[PDB]
Order: sequence, then C-alpha cells, then structure tokens
Amino acid sequence: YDIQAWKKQCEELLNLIFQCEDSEPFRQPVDLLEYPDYRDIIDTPMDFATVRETLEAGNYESPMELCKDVRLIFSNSKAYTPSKRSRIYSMSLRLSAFFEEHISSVLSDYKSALRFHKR
Ligand SMILES: CC(=O)NCc1cn[nH]c1
Repeated sequence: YDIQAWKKQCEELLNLIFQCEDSEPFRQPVDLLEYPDYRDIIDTPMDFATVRETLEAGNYESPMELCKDVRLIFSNSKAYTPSKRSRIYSMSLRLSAFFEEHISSVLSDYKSALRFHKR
C-alpha cells in the first residue's frame, strides 16, 4: 500500500549493486581520457553514482524513472562494446540480470500501491 516505499528499496538495491564487483566499471562516469571517442557513440552517459545522487536529491518521482536510468547504463555498455565477449560488457550483463531480478518487486509494489491510491 505504501506509495513511498520504493525509495528506500532502491537505496538498498543500489547499496547491493555498489558491493558487487561487477559494478566497478559503472560506479562513476566513463572516463573520457581513457575512452576519447565515448561521446561520439554515447549520447547520454549514465552511471550508478549519478543514479544514487538523483535519488538522494529527490529528483526521481517513481522507481520507473530510476529503472530507465539504470537500463541506460547497460544499453550504453552494449552500444560502446567492440565485442559481445568483452570483459566490461560481460560484467554489465550479469549486473543487469541481478538488477532486473531485484527491481521487479519494487516496480510491482509501487504500481499496485498507486492503483490502490487511485481506486
Ligand atoms: C563496454 C563499455 O561500457 N566500455 C566503457 C567502459 C569502461 N568502464 N566502464 C564503461
């Protein structure tokens, strides 16, 4: 029933993601000195520290908005990878599976709480 519960649930899931070794390439913005052509390929950079800061600033209205930015981290990795067998891209796929497994109930609970509110 709780329309606000998603926020702390997302904070806890972000804490788990930061503990995951697979998140290391995605914890901070991609370094443009390390990858000079990054912005030629990627229009909208995204990373987990930016997601956490947006959440903590009260700049997400719903977990769907947070989920769209997290999914953008993964699609950027897929777009930038020179190979589907690359190390960083392979880490992104495992991390994506972990994220999707955990975000599912957060989204379902939120949508059901909002439907109850508007009943
Ligand atoms: C496949 C890919 O995303 N390469 C760029 C990168 C390097 N560290 N984090 C991202």
